[PDB]
Amino acid sequence: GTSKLKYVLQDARFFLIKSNNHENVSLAKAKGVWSTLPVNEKKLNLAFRSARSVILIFSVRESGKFQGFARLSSESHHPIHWVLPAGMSAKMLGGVFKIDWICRRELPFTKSAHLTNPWNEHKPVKIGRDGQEIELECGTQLCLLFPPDESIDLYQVIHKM
Ligand SMILES: CN(CC1=NC(=O)NC(=O)C1)Cc1ccco1
Repeated sequence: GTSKLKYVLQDARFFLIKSNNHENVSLAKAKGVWSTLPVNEKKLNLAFRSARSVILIFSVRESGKFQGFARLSSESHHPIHWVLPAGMSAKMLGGVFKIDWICRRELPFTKSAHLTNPWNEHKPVKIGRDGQEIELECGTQLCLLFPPDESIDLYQVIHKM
């Protein structure tokens, strides 16, 4: 069903999070961690303190899809063997966020064409810079479009709220 998912998403905040490659999403799915540049680290830390749930909705650049979504379980803290873009040192990253995956299934952008994000000029929700916040209603509807991930039990996530 969808009821525990809706409970986790109640009054949540949502952020569009890009990845440079599939490898880092794979690492994040296996290890329950994410790292960003300092600009988005600051935004996510502020949001983590502000809301019952902060949801990261992941999209590998140029893939045409979202690869799933996860809930922050921590603020950032300061080695994960990320596959970084050429010329980027691990020292340019902010800290590491712990995350609990809510859905590891993908959703193609074609399926979210009817959703617009008020915080990005009501452009289709797939459109946004890395770190773009997605307004509550749009973010909730987007998350509900993903195929159910029956491998995940949200019982333990609810207890972290
Ligand atoms: C794991 N992490 C991958 C990404 N995390 C993000 O938050 N945005 C991205 O584009 C890619 C490291 C990183 C931060 C910036 C570039 O590589």
